[PDB]
Amino acid sequence: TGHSYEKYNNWETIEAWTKQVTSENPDLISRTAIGTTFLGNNIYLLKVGKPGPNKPAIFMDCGFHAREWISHAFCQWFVREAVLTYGYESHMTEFLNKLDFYVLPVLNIDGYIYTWTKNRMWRKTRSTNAGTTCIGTDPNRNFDAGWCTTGASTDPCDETYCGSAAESEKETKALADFIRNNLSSIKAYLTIHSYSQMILYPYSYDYKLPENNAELNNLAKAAVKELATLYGTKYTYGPGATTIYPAAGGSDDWAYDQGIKYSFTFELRDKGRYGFILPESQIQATCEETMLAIKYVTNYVLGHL
Ligand SMILES: N=C(N)NCCC[C@@H](CS)C(=O)O
Ligand SMILES: [Zn+2]
Repeated sequence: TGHSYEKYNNWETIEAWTKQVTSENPDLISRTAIGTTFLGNNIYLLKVGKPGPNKPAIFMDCGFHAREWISHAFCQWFVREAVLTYGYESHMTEFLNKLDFYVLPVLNIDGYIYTWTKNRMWRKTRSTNAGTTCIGTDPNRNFDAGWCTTGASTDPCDETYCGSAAESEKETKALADFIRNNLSSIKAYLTIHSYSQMILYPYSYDYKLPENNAELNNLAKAAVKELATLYGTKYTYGPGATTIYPAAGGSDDWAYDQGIKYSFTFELRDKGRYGFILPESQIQATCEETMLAIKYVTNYVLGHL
């Protein structure tokens, strides 16, 4: 149960960490719970930044999908960076002074626990479905964004089950509720996944392009260029539908249609050699190169308020 930033931490460890990282950095981090999972675990959200009046924000979550462990790991890496370098690195000091970073460590907690206890390749939530023994809904097929129209299944037994309705899951409802209650401050939405090495932007539920697809393409292009500067990691980018595959009900598409103009989905390492079982030995390298990308986007948004 001892936390490590170069190891994958189980939920009890991550929860302890949310509490300890908050208590040690009261001037930079505040922790709240935005809801509970189907199984009663607390959905924590850390608010990172120097508190001030009416601050704009960037919202980032990890752990939508249970088996994408490098995702969870990144949210934690991000937080330590914020606090070790505030006051020393000009950009991060500038980011933290100017905006508030909403970091949601793990969205799908019940599923994360399941990958640690029974099935390592579990992806969905762990809720029950009526009329079947099959368990779970794909949280990224559960948002109101052309809900269940494409790239989603209506069968609970499938890995891409879209749910009984949009926001049927307490976790997606909770996340959606928080974003809706904070539209005014939230300027960018970032949702961390794995794997494939890509940076996607709207839309995935459709082949139609967002109004600012030109900017998002340039932004994404610059961010991947940035990421590649550390270890040469090659990422592709573009609108989801055409870049990865069409898939309805994703949070990135939903957030974008809420008014949040900078909405990106990051698909971290690797390209399929280890897939979801990305070794711990790649945690720092992955997190380090990903920081550059997130920071690039952060500077851009700040400079485009
Ligand atoms: N498809 C959307 N809406 N956004 C990009 C996410 C693709 C993928 C992540 S594991 C998935 O959720 O299947
Ligand atoms: Zn995913």
